[PDB]
Amino acid sequence: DWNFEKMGIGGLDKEFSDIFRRAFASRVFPPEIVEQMGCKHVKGILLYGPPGCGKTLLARQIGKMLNAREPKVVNGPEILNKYVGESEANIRKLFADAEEEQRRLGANSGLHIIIFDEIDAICKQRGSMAGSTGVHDTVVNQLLSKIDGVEQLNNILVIGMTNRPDLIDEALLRPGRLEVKMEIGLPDEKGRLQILHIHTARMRGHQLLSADVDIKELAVETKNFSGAELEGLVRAAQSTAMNRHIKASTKVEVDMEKAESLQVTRGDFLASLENDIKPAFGTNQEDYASYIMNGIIKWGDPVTRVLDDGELLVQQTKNSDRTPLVSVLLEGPPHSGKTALAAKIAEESNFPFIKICSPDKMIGFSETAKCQAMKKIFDDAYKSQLSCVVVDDIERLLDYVPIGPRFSNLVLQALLVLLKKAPPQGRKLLIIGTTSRKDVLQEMEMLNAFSTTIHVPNIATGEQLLEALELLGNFKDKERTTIAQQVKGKKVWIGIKKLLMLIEMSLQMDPEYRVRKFLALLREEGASP
Amino acid sequence: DWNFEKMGIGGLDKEFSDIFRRAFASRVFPPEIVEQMGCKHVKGILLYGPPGCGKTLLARQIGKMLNAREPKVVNGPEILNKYVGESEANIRKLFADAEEEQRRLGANSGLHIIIFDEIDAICKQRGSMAGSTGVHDTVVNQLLSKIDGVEQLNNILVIGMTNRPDLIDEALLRPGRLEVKMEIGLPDEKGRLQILHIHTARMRGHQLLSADVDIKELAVETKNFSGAELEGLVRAAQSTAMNRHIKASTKVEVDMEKAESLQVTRGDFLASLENDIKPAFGTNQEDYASYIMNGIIKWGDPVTRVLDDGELLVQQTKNSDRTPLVSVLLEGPPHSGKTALAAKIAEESNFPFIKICSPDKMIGFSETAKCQAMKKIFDDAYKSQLSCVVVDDIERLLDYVPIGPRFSNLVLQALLVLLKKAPPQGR
Amino acid sequence: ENRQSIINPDWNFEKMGIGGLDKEFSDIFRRAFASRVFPPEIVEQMGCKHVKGILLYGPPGCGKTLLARQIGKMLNAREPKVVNGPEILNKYVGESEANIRKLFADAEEEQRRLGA
Amino acid sequence: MAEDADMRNELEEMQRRADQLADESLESTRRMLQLVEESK
Ligand SMILES: Nc1ncnc2c1ncn2[C@@H]1O[C@H](COP(=O)(O)OP(=O)(O)OP(=O)(O)O)[C@@H](O)[C@H]1O
Ligand SMILES: Nc1ncnc2c1ncn2[C@@H]1O[C@H](COP(=O)(O)OP(=O)(O)OP(=O)(O)O)[C@@H](O)[C@H]1O
Ligand SMILES: Nc1ncnc2c1ncn2[C@@H]1O[C@H](COP(=O)(O)OP(=O)(O)OP(=O)(O)O)[C@@H](O)[C@H]1O
Ligand SMILES: Nc1ncnc2c1ncn2[C@@H]1O[C@H](COP(=O)(O)OP(=O)(O)OP(=O)(O)O)[C@@H](O)[C@H]1O
Ligand SMILES: Nc1ncnc2c1ncn2[C@@H]1O[C@H](COP(=O)(O)OP(=O)(O)O)[C@@H](O)[C@H]1O
Repeated sequence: DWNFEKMGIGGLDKEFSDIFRRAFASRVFPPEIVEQMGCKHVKGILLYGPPGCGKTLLARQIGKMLNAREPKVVNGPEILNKYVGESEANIRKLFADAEEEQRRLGANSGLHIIIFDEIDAICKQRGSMAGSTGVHDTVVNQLLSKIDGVEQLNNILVIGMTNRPDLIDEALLRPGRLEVKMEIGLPDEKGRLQILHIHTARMRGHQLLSADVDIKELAVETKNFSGAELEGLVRAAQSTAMNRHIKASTKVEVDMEKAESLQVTRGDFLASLENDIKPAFGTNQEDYASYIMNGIIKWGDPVTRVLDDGELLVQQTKNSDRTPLVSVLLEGPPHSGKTALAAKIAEESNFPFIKICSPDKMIGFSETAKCQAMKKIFDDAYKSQLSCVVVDDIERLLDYVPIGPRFSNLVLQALLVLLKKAPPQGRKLLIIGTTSRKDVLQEMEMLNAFSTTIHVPNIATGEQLLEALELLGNFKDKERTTIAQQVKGKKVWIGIKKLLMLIEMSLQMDPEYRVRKFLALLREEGASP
Repeated sequence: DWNFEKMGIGGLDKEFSDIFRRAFASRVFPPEIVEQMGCKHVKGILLYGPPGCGKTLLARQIGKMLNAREPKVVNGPEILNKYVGESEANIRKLFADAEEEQRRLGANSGLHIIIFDEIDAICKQRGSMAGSTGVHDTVVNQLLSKIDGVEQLNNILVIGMTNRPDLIDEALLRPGRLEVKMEIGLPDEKGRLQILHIHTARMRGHQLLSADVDIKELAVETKNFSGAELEGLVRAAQSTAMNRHIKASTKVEVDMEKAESLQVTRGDFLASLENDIKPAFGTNQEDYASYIMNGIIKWGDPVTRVLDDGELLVQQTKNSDRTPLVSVLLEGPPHSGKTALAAKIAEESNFPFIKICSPDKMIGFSETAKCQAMKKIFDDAYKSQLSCVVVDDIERLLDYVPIGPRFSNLVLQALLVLLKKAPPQGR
Repeated sequence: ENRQSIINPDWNFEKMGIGGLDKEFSDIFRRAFASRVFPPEIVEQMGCKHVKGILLYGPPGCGKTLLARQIGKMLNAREPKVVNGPEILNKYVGESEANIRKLFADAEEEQRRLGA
Repeated sequence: MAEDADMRNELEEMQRRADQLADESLESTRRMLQLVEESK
C-alpha cells in the first residue's frame, strides 16, 4: 500500500527518481532475466547538503517503504568504548544478522537496511604519516573489511548522511561500497509551493484556514527559504491564531464561547514574516536600514546617470551567457556618498542572495582570519542561481597607511585571485567595489581585474547647493534668499555628508545667528581639485 | 496555584509574554483542535545578555511553573571525562526517561525538562580543526543527533543560558531545535520601580519601613543599575539599619530597648547609595579626582572658550536624529593642560555613562591586547541610551617614535575603524 | 530553638591574637555579619539573604590567612577547607573541574538531610 | 597548551568465589542427622 503522495516530500522529484532507478530497479524486475544478466546489487547511498533541507526525512521515508525488517540506527558516535578491542565489537554486531540468513536461506533472503548518522564523526581519513589516534584507524579498517570482504553479502543496504563530504575516507566511496552520492539543496518557486501545500492540506481539510489566504503570494515572497523555515512560519502563524483566545493575566483560562470560531488569517502570516522567522541564505531589511541611513535625494543629474549605469550592468549579468562574471568599481573623493549608492544598486537588483562584506566585523583580526572570512562569504555565494556581493572600503581591507607604505600582501593576493574565478557551471555573479584612492589601487595592478569604472562627483555649483537645501527643507524663504545672494556668484566644492553635518552644526545657535554661522562654516570648507 | 504576581519577576513583561505565546500556547488549548491541525511543539529556548539581569531566575521560575516532574540540570561542563567514549555516555543518559515514556504511553506523556547552563562551554562551532577535533566534535554531533533524529520525540523542552551568543554552533539554532532567542537587558525607569516594589514588600507589611522613604525618588537616582545591584542596595540599607542597634565592641551584645523600635530611614538609603554599591555601567567620582588634580583656575579668555564649544558639542548629540555619532579633537603645545579640560567637559555633561581609556593601564601589553581592551570598552558603550568615551594621548597608544618612523599599524586600523561605526538603532 | 547562638559563648577582639587592624574589622563586621547575630525573628520578618563571600588583597606577609581563620572560628563554623590556586590544575580533560566540584559536596549533602 | 588526547584501559580479572558446594554438604549432613535420629 505504498504511494508517493503518502510519503510527504516536496521539491525532490529528480533526486528520488535517480535513487529509485539506481538502487531499487534490480529488485523488482522478474528474477529470471536479472539472473541471465548476471549483475549484483548496489549497497550504498550518501546524502550531503546544508542544514535543514530534507535528509533525515528521506532516509526515514525510505525506511518505511520497504517490506523488510526494522532498520537499525546509529546516532553518531554510539559505537565507542574505553576498553581495548570493544569499539570494533559493536561494528561486527550490526552485520551479524545478515551473515546468518545468507548461509541458510541462500538467495531468497530479504533486505537488511542499516542507517548510519553523522557519519563524518567516526569515518575520517586515515593518515600515512603515522599520526593515527585509535578512536579511528581501527574502526575504519573493520568497517571497510566488513562492507566488502573475502566473503560476499548480497542482502544489505547502507545509508549515510553528512554535512561535510570532504573529510570522509576515499577508500570508502569507490563504486563498490557507497556508489550513489546525492546533494540535497534549496528549492525554487515550485518546490516552495509544493511544500506549502503539503504543510497546509490538513488545516484546509477541516475548514480551519481562512478564505483570503493565498499560497502563491507566500511562495513568491519567500526567497531562498529552506525546507524547515516554511514549517516554522506556518507553526508561528498557528501559534498566534491560537493564543488570540488565551488569557494569562491572573490564571490561564480558555474562552470556550469564541474558541469554536478559530480561523487563521493572513495578518498572522504577515506578522510572523516580519517578527519571527529570519532566513540564512536570504536578506533582511536591517542592512539597508543601517547603510542607507537618510535615504537618497536627487540633488542633480549625475545621480540618475550612476543609477542607470548600475541598471545596465545588472541587466547584462542577468541575460548574458558568455560572461557569467562581471565586476565594477565606484570611486571618487571622500565624503561624497559612494557606499549608499552601491547598496541601492544592489537592492534594486531583485536578486535572491545579497551580501555586504564590510570591515566593521573584522576589528582586531589577523590577515589569516580576514582571508578565511572572505573565502566563506564567496563560498556561500556560490550556491545560488543569481547573486550579488559588495566589497566595501577596499583601502581599509588591505591595512593601508601612506607612511612606508605598509599593507597586507596575503590579503591583496586573495582578492586578485577571487575576482577572476568563474562560479560552477550555469550560475551568475556580480561584484561591486567602492574605494576613495584610485591611484594607489592602480599602482598595485588592481584595475586590470575590474571590468569598468563609475565616477561619483561632489556638489559643484550654487544651484545644486540650493536645490539640496530645498530638498532637505531646513532653511526657509528669507534665509534661502540670503544664502542665494551670498553664494550664487561663486563656486562650491563639498560632499553631501559634510553638508548634513554642517547643517546640523549650524542649527544650534540662537534663531538670529544661524545663517551667519552656516556661511562662516562653509567658507572654511572650501577647496579645489 | 500559579499566578504571575507571585513569580517574583519585574521589568520583563514583553519577554515572558512572547515566550508564553510561542512555547506554551499549544500545550493548553484543548487537545481536539490541536490534533485537528497536526503541529509539533517548540523544543528549545535561548537566553543571553550581560551579567546579572535575570536569566537563571527566569529559568528557575519556569521550571516550577509547569506540572511536569522535577527538571534535570547540568552545572556547566560537568559531562566531560578523560576516558575515550565517556562524555557521549553522559550526554545520552539525559534523554532516556523521555524515550522510555514516549515508547510506552504514547501521546499522553507529561513534559520532561532539561536545563543546560553556561552552554558555550561545551557547544562550540565544529570544523575549527587544530583547535578541537576530539571530545568537542563528538560531544556536539551526539547532541545534534539526539535532539532531532530518526526517532521522533514530542515531550521534551530544553533551555540554555549564555553570555556569549556568538560562539555557539549554527546547526543548533534552526527551526526544529533551540529556536526562541530572547535578550535580557538593562531596565528603564518602570523596571527599576517594579523591582524596588518587589524587593521591599515584606518589610512594608510588618511596619518595619519608615514612612519617609519614597520609592519614586529612588528610581530616578539609580540610572543604569541592574537588578542584582538594586537588591544589593536594599540589603546594604537593611544591614546599616540593623547594626545601628548592636552597641558592643569587645563581646557581642544586643540592646533590647530600641530593638523593638527598629526602622529603616532615608538616611540609610542615602548612606549606602553613595558608599557601598558601585554600578558597572555608570559614572565614577574617583576619576575626576585623579585627573583634575588641582582644579581649573580661569587665567583669561582662552579658558572660557573651550568649555563653551564643549557645551555646544554636548547639546548637539542629545537633540538630533541625523547625527547620532559625534567626535572632536583637542590639540596644542605640550604641558598646556589638555587632559584636565577633556575630563571637565565629560564631567559637566550629565550623561549616565562616562569612561576614560588611558594608556597607563596598558604597560607592557602587545598590539592584540590593546585592540581587545579598546574594543571591550566600546562594546560596553553600546548598551546605554547615552555615552561619552574619552581617548587621551593617542601617540602613546600608537607607540610613535620619530626615529624610523616606527609605530603599531593594527591599533591604528582598529582606531580608524571604530571612529565611524554607528551604535544600534536609537542610541 | 533560636539560632542566635552562632556567636561563640565568649569572644573578645584584641584577645584573638590580631593587632593592627581596627577599621577593617569594624567595616567587615558591620557590612557582612550583622545579620548572623540578630535574633532570628526580626531577620526572618525582614526576609534578607546573607553575604556569600569576601575578597582580601594586599602585600604578602601582612596576616590575611590569620584573619580568615579567626573569622571562621568566630561563627562556630566547621573546619575550613584550605586550598591552593596552582594545586588544582591538571593536564587531562575533566580533572580540574572535578577538583573544583569536590569542595561543595558536604554542603549540598547537609542541605539535603537537614533543610534550613 | 597541549591537551592529552584521552586514555585507554586494560583489564585483569580475578578468581570468583562460588561457595555453593558447602550448601549441598550442609543439606546432606542434615539428612545424616535425621536418619541417625530415627535409627535409635
Ligand atoms: N522537502 C520537504 N518537504 C517537507 N518538509 C521538509 C522538507 N525538507 C525539510 N522538511 C522539514 O524538515 C524537518 C526536519 O528536517 P531534516 O530532518 O531533513 O533536517 P536535516 O537538514 O537533514 O538536518 P540537520 O541540518 O540538523 O543535520 C522535517 O520535519 C520537515 O518538517
Ligand atoms: N544623493 C545621495 N547620495 C549619497 N548619499 C546620500 C544622498 N542623499 C543623502 N545621502 C546620505 O548621505 C550619507 C552618505 O555617506 P556614505 O556612508 O555614503 O559615505 P562615504 O562616501 O562612504 O564616505 P567615507 O569617505 O567616510 O567612506 C548617507 O547617510 C546617505 O544616506
Ligand atoms: N528582573 C529581576 N527581578 C527581580 N529580581 C531580580 C531581577 N534580576 C535580578 N534579580 C535578583 O538578582 C539576582 C541575580 O541573579 P541571576 O541568577 O538573575 O543572575 P544572572 O543574570 O544569571 O548572572 P550571571 O549570568 O552574570 O552569572 C536574582 O537572583 C534576583 O535575586
Ligand atoms: N586652567 C587650567 N587648565 C588646565 N589644567 C589646569 C588649569 N589650572 C590648573 N591646571 C592643572 O594643571 C594640570 C594640567 O596638566 P595635564 O595633566 O592636562 O597635562 P598634559 O597637557 O596632558 O601634559 P603632557 O602633554 O606633558 O602629557 C592639572 O593638574 C590641572 O589640574
Ligand atoms: N596583625 C598581625 N598581628 C600579629 N601577628 C601577625 C599579624 N599579621 C601577621 N602576623 C604574623 O604573620 C604570620 C602569618 O602570616 P600569613 O598569614 O602567612 O601572611 P599571608 O596571609 O600574607 O601569607 C603569623 O605567624 C603571625 O604571627
